[PDB]
Amino acid sequence: RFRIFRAEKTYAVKAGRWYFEFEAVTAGDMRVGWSRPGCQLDLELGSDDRAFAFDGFKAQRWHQGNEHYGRSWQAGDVVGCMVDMNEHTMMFTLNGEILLDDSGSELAFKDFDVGDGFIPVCSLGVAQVGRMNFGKDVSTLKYFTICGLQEGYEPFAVNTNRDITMWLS
Ligand SMILES: [K+]
Repeated sequence: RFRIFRAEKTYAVKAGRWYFEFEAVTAGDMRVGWSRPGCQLDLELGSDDRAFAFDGFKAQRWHQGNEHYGRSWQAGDVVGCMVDMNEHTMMFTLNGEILLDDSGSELAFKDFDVGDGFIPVCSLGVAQVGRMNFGKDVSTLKYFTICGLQEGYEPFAVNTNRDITMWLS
């Protein structure tokens, strides 16, 4: 079966600009993007409203269906995943280069509802190897300084270092 990896749902982002990387170690059937929290992702990623995904196998963008977008990865390529939760846009880079849809737009997805926010997600097909890097050690990100850093995006790990919550009785 397919393996779905997702950030812990308690770390979903509802504002700000966020970045993570996905290394396609193999070059086959994998998808990577942003998932709504607490939803069940038993379907193919982004076939419904539960996620927004880049399919680097077939060069498609997936949200409530598919359209051509970007280009396919080669083994060892790194996808950068960016979400601006205030402008309601998502962008992807492949080895630092911004991917475009057929209209020439860099907005992979736009005008989406914030809802309960988003967490990084990826799906790996049979025998596929793909690694999400949230950048806890920012120096392990490969393309953040090329595209992401100057644009004001924060590594997703910045939102996951806190492990304590507080409330008033
Ligand atoms: K943590």
